[PDB]
Amino acid sequence: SLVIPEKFQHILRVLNTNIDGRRKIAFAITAIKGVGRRYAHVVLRKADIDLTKRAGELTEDEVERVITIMQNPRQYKIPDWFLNRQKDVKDGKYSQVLANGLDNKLREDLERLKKIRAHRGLRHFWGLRVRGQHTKTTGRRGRT
Amino acid sequence: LSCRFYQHKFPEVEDVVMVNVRSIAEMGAYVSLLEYNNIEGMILLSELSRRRIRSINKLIRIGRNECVVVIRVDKEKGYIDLSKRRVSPEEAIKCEDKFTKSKTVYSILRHVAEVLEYTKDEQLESLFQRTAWVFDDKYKRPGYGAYDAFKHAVSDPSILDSLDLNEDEREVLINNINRRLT
Amino acid sequence: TSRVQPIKLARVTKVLGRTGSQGQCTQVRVEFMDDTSRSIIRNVKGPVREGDVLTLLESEREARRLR
Amino acid sequence: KVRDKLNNLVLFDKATYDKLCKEVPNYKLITPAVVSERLKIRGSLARAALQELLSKGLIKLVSKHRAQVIYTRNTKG
RNA sequence: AGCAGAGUGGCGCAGCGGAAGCGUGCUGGGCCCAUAACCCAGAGGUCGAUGGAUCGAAACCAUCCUCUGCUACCA
RNA sequence: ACGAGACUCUGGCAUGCUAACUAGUUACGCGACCCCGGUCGGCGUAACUUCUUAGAGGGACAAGUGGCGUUCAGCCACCCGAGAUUGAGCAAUAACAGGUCUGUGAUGCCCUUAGAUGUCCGGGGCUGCACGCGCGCUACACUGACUGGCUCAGCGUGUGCCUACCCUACGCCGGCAGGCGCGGGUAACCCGUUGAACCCCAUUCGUGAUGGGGAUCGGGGAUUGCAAUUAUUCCCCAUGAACGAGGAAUUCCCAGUAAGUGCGGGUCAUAAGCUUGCGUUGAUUAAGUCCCUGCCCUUUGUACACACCGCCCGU
Repeated sequence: SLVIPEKFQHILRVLNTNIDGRRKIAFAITAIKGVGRRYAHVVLRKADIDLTKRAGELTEDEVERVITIMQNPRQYKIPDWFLNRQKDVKDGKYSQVLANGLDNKLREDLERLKKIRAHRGLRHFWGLRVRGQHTKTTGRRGRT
Repeated sequence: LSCRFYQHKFPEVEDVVMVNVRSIAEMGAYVSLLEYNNIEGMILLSELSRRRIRSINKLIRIGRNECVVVIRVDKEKGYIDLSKRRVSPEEAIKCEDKFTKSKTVYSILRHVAEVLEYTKDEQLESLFQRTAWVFDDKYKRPGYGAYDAFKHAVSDPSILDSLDLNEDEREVLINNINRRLT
Repeated sequence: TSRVQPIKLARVTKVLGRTGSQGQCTQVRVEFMDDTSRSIIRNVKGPVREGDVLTLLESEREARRLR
Repeated sequence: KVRDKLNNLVLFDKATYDKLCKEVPNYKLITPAVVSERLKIRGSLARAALQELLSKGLIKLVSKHRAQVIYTRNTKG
């Protein structure tokens, strides 16, 4: 119960990143890049794990259950508007992407914008503010 | 872990001491005595200089060591008063010489205790009492009873073996003293 | 010092003008209860009136002016 | 000027549990903050342990609030 | 041919186990109606280089390089 | 004679006066529920102005008392009393090379006037970025963040002239931003008893640049509009930077005041980090001084008078 159980794992290696077991399970997997605070609640709600438990004392069955839920969102009654990548420009399907995939997709998106030589790609290549805000006063630490 | 330098828990009046300034205040300031286990003292705005001042940060310089003389010590409530205005340059040389030799002795004995792996304030107090405070009280010299002790015991093992502290820890401390003070 | 001065409790009798550079303090004519003959003038800081008792740590000082 | 970086444990081990069971009911003032400061434990663990001893009947409740709870020991006689 | 001094911020210099600073140069701000005085903050360092013991050297050790204080060209 | 004062608006009260189905109160009847009474912003009609609304009047004048003062102008404190200094509006002579020719079919002079400095359309710029400064918004957390429940306002505005563009209850669809049929209000009638926020209660969090903070950046979906790329605005999911109470210096204020907190109006097809008002919670300090920065009166000195930001001597 309140006494620490046997083989309480201190760290986790979910998707090749260190995840501590001291944080809450609704918030320890937030440190996985691509999954935030709101996305972590739905994954742990479709799967039958209570959110009052800690991260390092859950077992491998429910760990791999929520891991396959995170790599396969849509086949577990998760709606299509809950996804960080909807209607992708290459394959055209709704797919939630994770950390290294997120960096790869952002890198190839910026490469595509620079290749097509749009204004957004040119501003991203120059390293300035691209969303269209005033740069006369704010943004002083860009260079020395 | 840190331990105090001398057996006196608070310094006597009219005693020189090397002081690091911690923070400036309105009526005075907050400082820390290095050789008395980092207790909070006070320096006054009127105790800075006899002449007029045009910059308070020109001579205080929080983050820098300063030599001050003790003025009023209250052991009942832990109140320490310091004075930089009465500090003469004649005793200043002896002041950082005593401070450097005391801090090198403290560093050597703290390294020996860290090798011995004892993490307790009472344990450091007991081992440092067995090492330095006993011969300091024997020779009757505050600060001067340690550097000359290690200088005379680097080449003489019989002088260092007079203290009945331990055997293995005593040999480790003797080797650490002979390795540094050569 | 080597002198543990006993504290004196004294009662004001009248309020004089307000001295000081910015008028922060005022002068009072104050008298003691242990000897209700001795009356001294003191510079007191803060909101005072006629009837409040002041705790004097020493009783042998006479009130200086603003400078 | 010592830092002494804090590491407050989340789950009770063998020794902290029975030192709590021998020291916390012998405290005049019992608060989750002060028992977390004394035993170097996390705040939620302190609240859970004091709720457990409240259910066990060794802790007398005084006042209950959303900001803090105040607990006291029982009489020896 | 050789012995010692010195190698630190643009310049001058202090520092020897618990550890990159001072004077001054530059830039910016404040004070004033404005300028000069005055005050504050920041940037700028393989501590000449290499290797080693040391828990850990700008420092302890050995070598090399540079400019002076000196014996001097010595077959 | 002007200025001040006097005057005007508003706030603070009168169980007395005048009247309220576009504002209510109290009795009575009907109706619903609970265990003989209680609740109902459910329904309706016998008095009334206690709430609300707004008109005439009243009330405060240093009036009474005790001290200080030529016992004059006045000051201090106290009793009865809703108040014994509510807040604003208006505001004299003399001038400033103060700002406005970009408010004007107010205007002198000068320039241009058909390849126009008039006018109109299309595109762009007014946002552009090694840097400096000013007014501001959000934070640096546990007097706190998140998640539910409970509960309380006042100023306003609202279908427009050539002028097209209003505020919205109710029902359905969708997580949300939103979309479609139906009705009301030219307004104490409808939105609306304006179920506002801050607060209060109860979980989760536990001193960790952390569930603080939300900058930067990617994808998708709606609305306005002829047109949004240099992202109009909004919504959803990711990304999670600096920031640990701020150096020299400097601004504003003393009573329902500062501060915290939200709501209206102005711009508005789309629209508040700005301004102007409104209400809620609600303090610490002080009844003084001329020290700093300045102001009013008098005396004194002056080689200054576009008036000390003056004048003026020498190498």
